[PDB]
Amino acid sequence: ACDYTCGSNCYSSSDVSTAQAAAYKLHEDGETVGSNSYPHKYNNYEGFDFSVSSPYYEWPILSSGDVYSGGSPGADRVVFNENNQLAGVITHTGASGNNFVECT
Ligand SMILES: Nc1nc2c(ncn2[C@@H]2O[C@H](CO)[C@@H](O)[C@H]2OP(=O)(O)O)c(=O)[nH]1
Ligand SMILES: [Ca+2]
Repeated sequence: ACDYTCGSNCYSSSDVSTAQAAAYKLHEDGETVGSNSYPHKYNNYEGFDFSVSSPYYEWPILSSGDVYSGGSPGADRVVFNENNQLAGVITHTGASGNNFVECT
């Protein structure tokens, strides 16, 4: 079973922790990856009720199992905060335009 299901993509907690760890390191060092400059701030326009406090940052989580290193980010993202706490896992899949819905 999946801990997080984003459309057809299935993720486990370990997939999320690995992705998040790489993103937080880049965040602490002030470095970015890709044309969209990940990780970058997630404004939470959707108004998701996260358990952890703002500010939030987003990083792509890939169905391939590899950690993002540039190129297409896919539709899935891991959202984390300043204290490296997982806020949630979201996706463009099943959401209109460039909006987001939570992964179940
Ligand atoms: N829908 C949405 N997009 C956001 C938010 N914060 C940042 N973005 C980014 O804003 C732009 C327009 O939606 C996109 O670059 C999207 O990023 P990603 O595609 O990199 O996730 C947010 O809270 N909601
Ligand atoms: Ca996996």
